[PDB]
Amino acid sequence: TNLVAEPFAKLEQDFGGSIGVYAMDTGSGATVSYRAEERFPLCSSFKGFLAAAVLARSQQQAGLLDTPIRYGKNALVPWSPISEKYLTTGMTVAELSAAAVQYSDNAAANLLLKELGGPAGLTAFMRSIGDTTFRLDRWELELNSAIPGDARNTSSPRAVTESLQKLTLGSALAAPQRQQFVDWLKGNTTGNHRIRAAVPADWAVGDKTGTCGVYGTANDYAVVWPTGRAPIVLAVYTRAPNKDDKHSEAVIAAAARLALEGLG
Repeated sequence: TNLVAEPFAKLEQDFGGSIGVYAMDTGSGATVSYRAEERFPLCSSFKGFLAAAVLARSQQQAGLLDTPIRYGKNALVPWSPISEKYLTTGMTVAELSAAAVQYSDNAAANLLLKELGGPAGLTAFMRSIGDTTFRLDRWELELNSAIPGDARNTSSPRAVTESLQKLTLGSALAAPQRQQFVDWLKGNTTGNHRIRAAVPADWAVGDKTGTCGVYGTANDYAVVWPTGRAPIVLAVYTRAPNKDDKHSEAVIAAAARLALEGLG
């Protein structure tokens, strides 16, 4: 039996569902993998990749990130705490991106999707960096049904981690864009009980969360800079078979701890 995997299996069994984990130590190449290639709903975790795709576009569209977007109430949707405040002043593309990443702002995410040509445009960006797994085909708040066996609006922990590495540490973005993406992730406000809860306080973390809620479905992915080490990239996703099964932040943190423990 896979002895590395046993504690993850116990964790998911106690949770009442399935947990998917992939973690990469970018310094040694070591990995920890559990259900790493299975699909899980993205939920709001797509918004990190959204911001990266906008940054990529901004490399060749001069002043895109600086452009004020003047939107009206028709653009607002539930859980848009940043964009509700700028109906008469607008937000720049950079500000919308920070709101989508750091507050999971739904209206901001939809405005940014428009800049890419919709969910298909984000999916095409992901294909362009070599991610064949990511799929997104709805706008907020229509991508979160998380129905078991529906591959729409899903990715895998492994593909999420691989793409996150390319974008935050590798060469998929030009350096000033890579750096902005990292700084947005580091300022996330919604992840304090997930991967951030699994690391020492002195280790820097950038992350993006998602919580479909139904079907026990929630997630987090992160880049972690342990003191004195190369960074770790990891993703933790959950789901469960019944619509009213509850997600758990504690399970996500616990899986992240096991991942860090299993790395060399």
